[PDB]
Amino acid sequence: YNVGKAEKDGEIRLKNGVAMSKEELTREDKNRLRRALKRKRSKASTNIKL
Amino acid sequence: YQRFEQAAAFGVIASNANCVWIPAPGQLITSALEDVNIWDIKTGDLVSKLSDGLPPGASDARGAKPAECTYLEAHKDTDLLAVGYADGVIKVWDLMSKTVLLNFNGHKAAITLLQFDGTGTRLISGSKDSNIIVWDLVGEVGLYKLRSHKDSITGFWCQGEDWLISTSKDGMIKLWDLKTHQCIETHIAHTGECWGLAVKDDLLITTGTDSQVKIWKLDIENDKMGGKLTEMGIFEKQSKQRGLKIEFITNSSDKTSFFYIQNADKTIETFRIRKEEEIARGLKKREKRLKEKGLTEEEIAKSIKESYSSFILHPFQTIRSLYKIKSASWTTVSSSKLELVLTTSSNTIEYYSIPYEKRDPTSPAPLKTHTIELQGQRTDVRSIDISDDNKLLATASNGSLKIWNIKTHKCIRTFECGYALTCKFLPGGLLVILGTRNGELQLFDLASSSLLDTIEDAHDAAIWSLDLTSDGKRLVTGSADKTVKFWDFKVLKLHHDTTLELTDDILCVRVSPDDRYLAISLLDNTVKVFFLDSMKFYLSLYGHKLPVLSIDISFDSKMIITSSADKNIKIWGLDFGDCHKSLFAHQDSIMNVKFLPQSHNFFSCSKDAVVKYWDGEKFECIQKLYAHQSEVWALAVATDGGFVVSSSHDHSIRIWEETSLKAGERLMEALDLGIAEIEGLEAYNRDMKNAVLIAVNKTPEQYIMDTLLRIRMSQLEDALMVMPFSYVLKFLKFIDTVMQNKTLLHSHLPLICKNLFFIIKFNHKELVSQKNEELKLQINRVKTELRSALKSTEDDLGFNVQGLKFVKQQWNLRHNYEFVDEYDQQEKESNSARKRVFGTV
Amino acid sequence: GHTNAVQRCSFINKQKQLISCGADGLIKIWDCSSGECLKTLDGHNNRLWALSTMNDGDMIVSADADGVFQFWKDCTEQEIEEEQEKAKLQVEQEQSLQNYMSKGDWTNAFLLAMTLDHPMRLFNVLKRALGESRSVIFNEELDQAISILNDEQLILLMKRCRDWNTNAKTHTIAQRTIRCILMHHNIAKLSEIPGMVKIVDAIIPYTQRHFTRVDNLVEQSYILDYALVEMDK
Repeated sequence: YNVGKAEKDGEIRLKNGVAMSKEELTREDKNRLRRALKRKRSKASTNIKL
Repeated sequence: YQRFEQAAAFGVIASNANCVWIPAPGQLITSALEDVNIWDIKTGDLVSKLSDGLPPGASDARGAKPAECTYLEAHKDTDLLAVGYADGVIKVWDLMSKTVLLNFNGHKAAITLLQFDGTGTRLISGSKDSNIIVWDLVGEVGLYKLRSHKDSITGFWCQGEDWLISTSKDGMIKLWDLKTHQCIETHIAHTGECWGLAVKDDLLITTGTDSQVKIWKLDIENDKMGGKLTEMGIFEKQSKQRGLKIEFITNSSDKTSFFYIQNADKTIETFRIRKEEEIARGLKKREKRLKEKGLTEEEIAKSIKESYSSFILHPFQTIRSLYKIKSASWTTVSSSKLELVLTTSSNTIEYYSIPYEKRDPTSPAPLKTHTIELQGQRTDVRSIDISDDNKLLATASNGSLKIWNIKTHKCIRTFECGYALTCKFLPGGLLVILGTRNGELQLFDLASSSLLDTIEDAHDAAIWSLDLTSDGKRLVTGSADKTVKFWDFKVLKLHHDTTLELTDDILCVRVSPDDRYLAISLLDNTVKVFFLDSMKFYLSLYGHKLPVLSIDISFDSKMIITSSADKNIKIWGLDFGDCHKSLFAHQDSIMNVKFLPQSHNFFSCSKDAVVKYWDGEKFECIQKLYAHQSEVWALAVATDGGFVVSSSHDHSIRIWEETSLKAGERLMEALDLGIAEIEGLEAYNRDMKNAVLIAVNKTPEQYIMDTLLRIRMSQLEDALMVMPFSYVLKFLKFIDTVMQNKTLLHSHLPLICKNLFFIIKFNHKELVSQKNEELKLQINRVKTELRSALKSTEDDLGFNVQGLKFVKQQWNLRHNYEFVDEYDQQEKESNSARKRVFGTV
Repeated sequence: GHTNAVQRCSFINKQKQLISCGADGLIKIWDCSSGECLKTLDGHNNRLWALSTMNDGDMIVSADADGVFQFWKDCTEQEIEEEQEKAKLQVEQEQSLQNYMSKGDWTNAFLLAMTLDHPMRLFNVLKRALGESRSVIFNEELDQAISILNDEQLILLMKRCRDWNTNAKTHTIAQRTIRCILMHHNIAKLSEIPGMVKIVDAIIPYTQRHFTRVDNLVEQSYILDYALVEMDK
């Protein structure tokens, strides 16, 4: 068993086993997780005048 | 080159913000883009104008458009005005000194609401960024931030130090505890956005997008985990549009309460709160009526609950205005009459007085007592012109013409006209001529203050452009009817002379200063040049992607500029029609370009709200003028060239005048601080029978433990070796202290084990040599409780693995098929068994 | 957008929308202003020759060539009302959950996190409830709450325990929750819950690793004994 992508769309799950639902996350955390997602992927006549 | 600066700005009465009334009908405070205007309602004249400084166009001036005022709030007792701007800046203004006192910057978006506390020492600010920040005036700092809402704060209510209620555009009503900085309750005010919030005693009213208006009782002290806000009932206002603002005013003599619901349309709806005796009288009466109808008591009770709202509120009167309403505020409350003041979107102030007696008002409609309308134009100015003397400025707008004294900035005369498009002064500065969109030509005399002649059929369509010859005896008018008509001035009336019919719609006509060239723009993206005396075709300038909107010819009739909707300014030589240069000047459509007289330098204005100064010879941008908030529609240059006048969509006429420790080293410091405290408290305890820690708000054991966690594991073993032995005894006292606190011990049990065992192993020889009896007891205590914690974790792991194995085993007996033959069983187990794939070399 | 010929067309919602029936058997609801397919209804398997609407299309009747009627009723406002009520309840649950966490009422906050399915908050409830326990398994009130859990909740909780068990920094919270479940539930019932076994299969290998560790930590702790005996000399 390898902890992988969350089965539920609203849920976010990480390799360390930490799971967060999108509802509970604050906005600053959502942006932080989104940025972390980016880096991981990158490694891998009338009208006119008037 | 010389610098252009904003010499004056006028023509704005009420911009996009709220209105603040101050008693002496009294004066009114209203926003004018970046400045604030104080008006005397009785006289209608501007009492004073608040300008921070830094006039646009100066070298020290910023390179972006000024932030407009969004919300005004004044504390009457202290005579302080708080002004919120679109960029998220709060400035505290001294009314008497007319100067800025404080400057708060804590918001990333426009400020939506400002409210002084009762004592006037703290200011609460809500902004479009969804944050509420409470500021300290005497402290000049932001105390704390409330960050639960997920959209613009539409309104909030805080009359008490202890609680705050806030409303936001996400449709949520939230109760805050100012002493804890947290949200206690959350309810959905409306299905969509929630825009209004007014609270009187327990009564609370909020407005959504639709006509539904909710009533909530505010039981602050309920403290049940809920119910502080509970829904009472719903009443429908007549206006189907959203409700923006709600405000309460109480009559001291009669204790009567009234409130309005400022809609997005031209309607303000006023409501009266029924007294308790009126409610009880009404409740009994309707019970008699409904009982007479034969309904059951349970139905009567439910109907009373359904009709709950009707008992408290009474539709009092509706105020209807000609223009859309922007903001409103109660002015005075009395038994005789009720008065309101409002600001429209069309840049005017209206004062409404309501005489009333008992339940209902005396008159069917409110009495409009005062209006401030002279110093502004309702519609955007489409064209401007300056008299030859450079004293009188004519501004033509849809439905009205107003003329201003450039020195006093005051309107002199106002003329009612059609949808005016173009305006120019005739020679002598005594007459004005207009081309309306209805094809009409209107001529005005300033002395008579009356319209002399109207030519109804001057053109079959809009007269987009109009120009005069230098002699002033001839007029050239271009229209959308695809014709140019020449008119003569004979003693004063206009006689049509000649018609020149073109293939497409006409957008601009310009006559050269020497009257030799007539340049005309067409909707097919071409500019044709003709010879005025003979009307012989000369040139067809080509290369604009979108239709040319303005044309202007140099003073020497040599160079001609064309500005088009494709954001390009193209400069041409009239000798041959060759294009000298095409400038990508503005970010939006360029509406007008004018030459500076006796020079080739020219100005340009566009829809991006920027007026740019160019060099007609070097073809470079000299100066960028950021003062307007929206599209700049018209531009005019003085005959002397001293100043330039620009009018924008913001109803503003602006006159521009020419003027470290490493891992291990940190840990040793942590041990010194923590164990000095532990030793001190112990010694203090024995007898009876610091700044760093208090600042961080942690116990000595926690402080040392946190420092251990920050050390990376790759550095930890090297960090521990660097410590002298004297600190190892200190470390061994720290771990002993941790053992009593069982919560910390199990929280970081593996970490504590790894560090302890490494310390003992590394300097085991010195540790055993020491003959300290106290040390021997510490290790004994550290050992025993360390074992129990480790055994406690181990027993749970052992218990579960045996239990979970049993759970797996029992399911197999019930739901696992069994082959008696071993060979058949082996084939099944291979198939059922999990399989994994690996790369192999 | 129709795969086959369109045989019926009728406006609904006044000017706003248009419904069309095709020989393919699909009913498509379009937007007149934008000319785009908003919704597709598939209740037939043959061509449709009849399409009747009443009350501006609030109820739509279509017949198959085979002889099947599909009586469609508009439910946009009904669905919206359900979502509004669900959102209203969800908001109150979130606020109540936050209040309990601040006050530390873990026995209540545990239930809300299970219903709201907030794994991080659920972990914090159990972690800091366990911390108070250090000072039967968790406490009297919260132990009872775990016992009452139904089959669906047990599967959800055990899934979190499986994930938590993988990490050595968070296995301790997982084992005690598993310990609480085994002592307060009928083990006969736990086996028959569908899918509980595969969750159990993943837990055991990680549990043995954690048991191999910790035991070695116990062995290492006897260096203190060897230290004490040397001192006594």
